[PDB]
Amino acid sequence: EVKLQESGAELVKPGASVKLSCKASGYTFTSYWIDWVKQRPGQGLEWIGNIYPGNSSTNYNEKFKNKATLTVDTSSSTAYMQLSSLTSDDSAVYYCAREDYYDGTYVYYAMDFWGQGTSVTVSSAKTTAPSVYPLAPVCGDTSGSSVTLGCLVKGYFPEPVTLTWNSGSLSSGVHTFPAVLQSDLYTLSSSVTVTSSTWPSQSITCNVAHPASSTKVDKKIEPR
Amino acid sequence: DIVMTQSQKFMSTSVGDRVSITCKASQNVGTDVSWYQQKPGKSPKPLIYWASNRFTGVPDRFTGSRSGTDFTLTISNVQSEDLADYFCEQYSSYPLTFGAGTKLELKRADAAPTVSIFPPSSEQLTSGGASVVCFLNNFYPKDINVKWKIDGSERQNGVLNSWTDQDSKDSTYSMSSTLTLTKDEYERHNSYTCEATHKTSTSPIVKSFNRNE
Amino acid sequence: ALVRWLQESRRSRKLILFIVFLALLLDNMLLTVVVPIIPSYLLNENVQVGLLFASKATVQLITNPFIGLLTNRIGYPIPIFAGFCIMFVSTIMFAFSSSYAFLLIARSLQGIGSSCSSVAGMGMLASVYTDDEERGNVMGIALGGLAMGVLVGPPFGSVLYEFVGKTAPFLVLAALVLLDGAIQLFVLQPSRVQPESQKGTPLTTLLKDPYILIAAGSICFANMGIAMLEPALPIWMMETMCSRKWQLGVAFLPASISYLIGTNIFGILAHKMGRWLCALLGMIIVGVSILCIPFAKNIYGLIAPNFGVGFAIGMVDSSMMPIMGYLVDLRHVSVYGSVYAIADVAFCMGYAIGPSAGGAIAKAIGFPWLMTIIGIIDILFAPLCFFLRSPPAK
Ligand SMILES: COc1cc2c(cc1OC)[C@H]1CC(=O)[C@@H](CC(C)C)CN1CC2
Repeated sequence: EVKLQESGAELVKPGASVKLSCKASGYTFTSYWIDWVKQRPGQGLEWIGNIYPGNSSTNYNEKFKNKATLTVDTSSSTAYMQLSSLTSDDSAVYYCAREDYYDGTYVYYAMDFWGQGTSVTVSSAKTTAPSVYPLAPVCGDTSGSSVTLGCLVKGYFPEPVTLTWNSGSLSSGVHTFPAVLQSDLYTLSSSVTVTSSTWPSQSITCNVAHPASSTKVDKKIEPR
Repeated sequence: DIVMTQSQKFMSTSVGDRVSITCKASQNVGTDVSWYQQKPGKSPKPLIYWASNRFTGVPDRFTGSRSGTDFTLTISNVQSEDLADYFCEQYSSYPLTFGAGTKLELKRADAAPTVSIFPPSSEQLTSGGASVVCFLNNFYPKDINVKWKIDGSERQNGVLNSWTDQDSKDSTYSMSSTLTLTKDEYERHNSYTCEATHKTSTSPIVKSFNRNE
Repeated sequence: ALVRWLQESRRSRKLILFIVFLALLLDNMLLTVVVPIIPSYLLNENVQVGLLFASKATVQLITNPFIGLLTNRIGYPIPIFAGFCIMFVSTIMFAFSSSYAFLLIARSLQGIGSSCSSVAGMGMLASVYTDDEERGNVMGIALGGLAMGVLVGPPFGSVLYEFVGKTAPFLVLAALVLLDGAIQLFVLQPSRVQPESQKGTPLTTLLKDPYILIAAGSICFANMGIAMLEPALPIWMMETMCSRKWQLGVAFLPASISYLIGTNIFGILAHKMGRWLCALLGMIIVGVSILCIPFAKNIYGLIAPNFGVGFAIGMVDSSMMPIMGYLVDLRHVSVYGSVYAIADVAFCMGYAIGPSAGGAIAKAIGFPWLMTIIGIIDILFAPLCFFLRSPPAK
């Protein structure tokens, strides 16, 4: 079966070059065009270029002539694209796709198989462990039969982080928001809603796990 | 460079309803437009090729049409599986142009945010910074405005906003707004307020707390 | 233009249209290139010439249904390639033929190849162009190739025959066929059998459709007037001397130019106003031109009618080639292999039965009273194209 395997994520410095790869397998590699597309978060897709692996004949978008150079490796059946002088605005998700011919001809009609994206990120911050803070409801102010709690994590640069409540057992009203970026450091927060007779009685702990740095902190929310 | 315009970036339809996504080219592209669909957390898959024809595995609901320079993708029985991003394509000229994208979302009865405000914890104060957090949960219409009042001064800087995608169980939304300050500035003011303006209430929903309460 | 521009580019489905245009152009350039060479080869001198118009058309008409059924189980590229593979052999046979029987054999082989190319090329321009307006435009452009071939054939053949020998008109025509074959190999894949996904309507169900019978009858009758005139012309009966080169070189310029102009204009003008209207007004013009033909004192009197009729014929074709695919889409299963075999049989029936039936009738009553009958038949058939304004659906 056709498959275009791609790297999960790439981290680059504000001055550097990155060589994205898209490994093609499941078909004769040297007979189909491979396209590269770029999708910034929250905007449209932008074509980058084509390469024909058999001839190594390429096409580029005029906007991307000086940035992305596509190349191929027939022996190992891989398609490379090198981005040079990476800065911000160059932190999109890059896709590698395969062009197909209409059955019985060489007329292109669609791009069948797209590889999974490669989330290129540009930032100079080093790896830092997050700081976990137990947000608790305001002192007094006993209103209603429902109480919402939360925990807030600030300062971790490497993107992945896993937040769980009561070691994943409590998922009645959890809400974990997407991590946001500020001053080259990330911030995330999460909240859980419970009954008025649960939190003052049964303890709730926010567990934060960071894969990049070996840190695992459990914070117990307490009344003010 | 032919510009493929997709007017609406967010479309809301209930299950079992007809929907239509429109794309408009600038130059004349003669049935050289393909419609792609990308499901949440997946790579895009082709739906329509040559602006009328349907891919091999696409169901019967999807139909593509052209009316000059205006192209349309129509879904007859919108199902729970047809909640994804849809974009155009063009290859008449060589610089390829894709549509901006249209995302399909479910529709439900309107709700009201459950605004809650959390003052900075002890550990933040010991470290040397203060964060005030405001959670606005369970409101359907995705448009909501949030304002922060530091003793009525309407602070603007240092505000971070995170928006959740539409919930799978409830089809409702959520938002988190964080205001960060130095330790000294937080100890200076007295009262803090997080207020929201939404389609379900003319009067803003306010949650306020006092520093020395 | 640039050799590199083809290498680094998406193939834009206009290469299929280019291939169809080129195949039609070469098939019709080989068809008419023998006109300046027939009088060198000589029953009556207009019966032998009648057997040269009919030998190819009869075999093409017989073969068309088989290709229509075959493209369903094999696909179009293999018959399209077979068209070239038979055209080349026909050209080689023509260049090395030393009698009349060999001329007839080469004509029949060329008819087989032409049927393959035409049925598998018209029916593929419809499978990739499923838009109504685009299909009309591309079929008008493709039918322009027929007129271009008829225009270019006789003069180029006559020039090469008078200047650089008798085998030259075909030894410089095999090279162009070779180039067309190379282009086809570049675009198509004639090495793989690609059966169609769905089985189309039987040939005995399309033929029961009134709206397909009308569209085929328009094309069949539009060509019935010019098919009975060309075999019976004064130019054939005389030798290739006494200023007969000029009459054989420029004989078919007016009809070809008119066909080219009409088809090119109305491929795009057949949708602004209905295709039914183009066919309706394209069948009264044929009637009037055929009626005016037998009032010609000399050969020059056939210059002006042969203009008008040609133009009219173009309109009809350029209006009723897309309508077959449109009707098979609207009322039947979308498989165009066997709905264009009907169109090709209708087109070629006139030339199949012209030089014989028209000759017998003209012997029975006379030529003016044959052209009058053909013209009245066309005018009377014209109103039946009103039934293509809004045909029902499934
Ligand atoms: C020597 O053999 C043939 C020679 C010629 C013809 C047919 C032959 O044999 C079948 C027909 C062919 C057409 O299709 C007509 C097209 C015009 C109306 C544009 C005209 N004419 C050209 C000469």
